[PDB]
Amino acid sequence: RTHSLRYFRLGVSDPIGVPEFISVGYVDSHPITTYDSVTRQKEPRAPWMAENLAPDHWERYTQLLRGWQQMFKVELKRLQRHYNHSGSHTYQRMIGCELLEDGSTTGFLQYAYDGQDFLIFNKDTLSWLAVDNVAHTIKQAWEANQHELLYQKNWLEEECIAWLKRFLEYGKDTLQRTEPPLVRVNRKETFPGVTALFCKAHGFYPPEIYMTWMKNGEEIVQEIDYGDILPSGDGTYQAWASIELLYSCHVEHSGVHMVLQV
Amino acid sequence: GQNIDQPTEMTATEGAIVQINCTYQTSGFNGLFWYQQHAGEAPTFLSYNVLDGLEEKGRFSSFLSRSKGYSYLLLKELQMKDSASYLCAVKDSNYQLIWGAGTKLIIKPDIQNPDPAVYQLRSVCLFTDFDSQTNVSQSKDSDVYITDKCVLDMRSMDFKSNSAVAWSNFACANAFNNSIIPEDTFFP
Amino acid sequence: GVTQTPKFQVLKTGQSMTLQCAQDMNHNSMYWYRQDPGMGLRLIYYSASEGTTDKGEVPNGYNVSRLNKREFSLRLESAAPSQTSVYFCASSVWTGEGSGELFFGEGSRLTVLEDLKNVFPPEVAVFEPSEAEISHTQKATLVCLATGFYPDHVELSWWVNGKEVHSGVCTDPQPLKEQPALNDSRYALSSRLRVSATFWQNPRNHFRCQVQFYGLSENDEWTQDRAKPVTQIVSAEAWG
Amino acid sequence: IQRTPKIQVYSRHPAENGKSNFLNCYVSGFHPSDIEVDLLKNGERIEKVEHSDLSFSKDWSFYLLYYTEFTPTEKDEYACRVNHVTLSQPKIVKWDRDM
Ligand SMILES: Cc1nc2c(=O)[nH]c(=O)nc-2n(C[C@H](O)[C@H](O)[C@H](O)CO)c1O
Repeated sequence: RTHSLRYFRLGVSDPIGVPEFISVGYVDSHPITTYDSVTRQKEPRAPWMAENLAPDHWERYTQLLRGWQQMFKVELKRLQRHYNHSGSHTYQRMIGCELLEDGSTTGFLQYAYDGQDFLIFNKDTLSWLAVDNVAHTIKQAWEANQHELLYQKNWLEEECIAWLKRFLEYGKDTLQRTEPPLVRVNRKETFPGVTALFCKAHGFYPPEIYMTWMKNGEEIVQEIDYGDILPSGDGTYQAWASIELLYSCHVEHSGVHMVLQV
Repeated sequence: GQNIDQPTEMTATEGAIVQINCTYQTSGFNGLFWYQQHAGEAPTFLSYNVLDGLEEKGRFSSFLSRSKGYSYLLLKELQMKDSASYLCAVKDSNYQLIWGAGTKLIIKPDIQNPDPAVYQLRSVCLFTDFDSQTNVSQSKDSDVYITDKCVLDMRSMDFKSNSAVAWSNFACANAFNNSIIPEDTFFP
Repeated sequence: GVTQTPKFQVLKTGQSMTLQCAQDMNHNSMYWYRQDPGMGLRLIYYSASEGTTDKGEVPNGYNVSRLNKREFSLRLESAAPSQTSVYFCASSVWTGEGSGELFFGEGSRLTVLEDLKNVFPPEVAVFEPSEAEISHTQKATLVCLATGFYPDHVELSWWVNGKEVHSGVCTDPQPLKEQPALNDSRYALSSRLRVSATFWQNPRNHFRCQVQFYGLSENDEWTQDRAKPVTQIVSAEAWG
Repeated sequence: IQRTPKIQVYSRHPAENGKSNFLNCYVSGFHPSDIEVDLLKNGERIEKVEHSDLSFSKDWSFYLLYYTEFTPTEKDEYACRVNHVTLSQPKIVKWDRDM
């Protein structure tokens, strides 16, 4: 199925307890690595990362992260100067890639300032999309170094995917498993003359699930309320969908379709 | 991170073209660099490739094939100042540079009017003005010393010539006896 | 760009030494490499940013200090003969970036010896153009010979009427071993200066071969009877 | 721009009075990152509470999961108490008892 690898960076100027810099990695919804300006160490966040990557890996990336921390500190100072901003502001980065079930791939690299899009890299055109004049100033400086754009295209298309395939093998017993959902339909008259139908699912992995309500075997036109896909705390997830009023709930998960006729 | 291979040495003629190959076997790839290092000097950046293709910078071009794990440095219209060592370096998955042992490039001058001769300076024996094909050999005795072949360039007169020196604490007639010198070598 | 010191140094086994390196390019990453014949550059230590350092491939016998953003010193705790090498400092804008190149310092040649008793400056001699060369080719070749020096720490240059010439000059890239069977063989180096036969025939033209030898410092101890083989210039002159 | 947290309180398994379970409080979609989360039993802070590290979303907001082992009863009222810069006072969100 579809899998992804992502790395985030968070920089905070003048932090109140809160680290000045944090960086976390993820494979799908699972945290794999962490670093912050307090520990100043890159550490695993999944036992399958810890057991398959030698101490030299964590040692080398600890040094790189100490450098990337200093880079974030200085870029955020320059951004605050450009905007004429004082006090506490945030700077964020997200880099990563996706390996789609059809073998095709995606790659992304983006920055945010104070939690809003700032610069979005387009690896297919080798350009940065800027949201305002300050972002345009930065885009011009970054686009002036042709080699760094080519390096970034290669990292997103080749290195990121190779790292993702490596980690999928290390964590295959967690990441490639399937735990089917337990699904039920609850019926209840709520406000006089208003019957609510809930289709509730839990105990499933991966978190991706499709739930819908059908009427006489065809697509609905009335309002469907959707519950978020939430972690249950044991590595599995839960979700629900509801309607008010022949109804049937349809659930699709990991290549298995299920129908619950009311 | 594992292995980089480039030839130890290459020889080509002034005015011609030379291609320096570099093959790599690494754990990940984040780019390939070429550096130039003149004798007794520091290496200096020449080029960087990370995607497939050929990038030209004047007389120098650098090629990369990611699928073959192969790069070359192409030098055109060869000049005497191109004599140097050329280093190939690859950045692996953890951004560490894996360095090749370097390629020593030797440029043979094109000698227009060869005039091979062995002269005596006041003692020192100088073998000069021979064609770039001729090779000088090391001395048999430890009391006699022979230098290797050297190229000097008289810029203002647009003239280049080869030479070797020989001395001892011995005569110029049998000074370069261990080397295969041309038939018509002038022995005054 | 990158300023590295000293250019040359002779050390006795067990002596301590510090190599200095400074860059004013506002770079964050600094590196110390050693270069030895027949192999690729080997990283000793590096500093990805101010306030952090880590071992390279060959850290044993060395230590470093990232003193500030600009400076990265390399220390040799107890000099050993295996540390005889050419050391290069380098810097890059950052690390964990793909395209950023290195900027290298000029290099530091270190020679580590059991004792300093075989250290000698060169004898320098200039050899006058042949008569048979002047008439046969209409050009005059001068030869300079630096002999009997140890270690191989020399810089030869030609000076014509007080000015450093490069045109018409060829210096041996490597010195030859005067006693090839001896582990501590002394060295010889030759250079040629070729000029037009007229330029040499002019009695007003002055030719000078200069050899800068890098030897012992005033601070080094010397108990031997012969004169102390200090860092010095040795030269020979020729009149046209 | 600041974003106030979404707070969802729910049990690990469908809840039944007298049957051992876990109470979750998922706090998400907030910005900036400083936040305080407590799980409460009849208005009193529960001491044995586990939590995930601060997590990162693609939309630049953050999320966390707080949880505790518990046995639901008719008398016991459980809530999630959250404080963030967007809030004038701590917000106490009551568990809907798996309604
Ligand atoms: C291994 C690894 N770790 C991190 C990390 O902990 N934090 C992070 O932001 N990025 C990591 N990367 C991705 C990549 O090497 C890095 O983000 C480059 O700067 C992007 O080209 C990584 O490859």
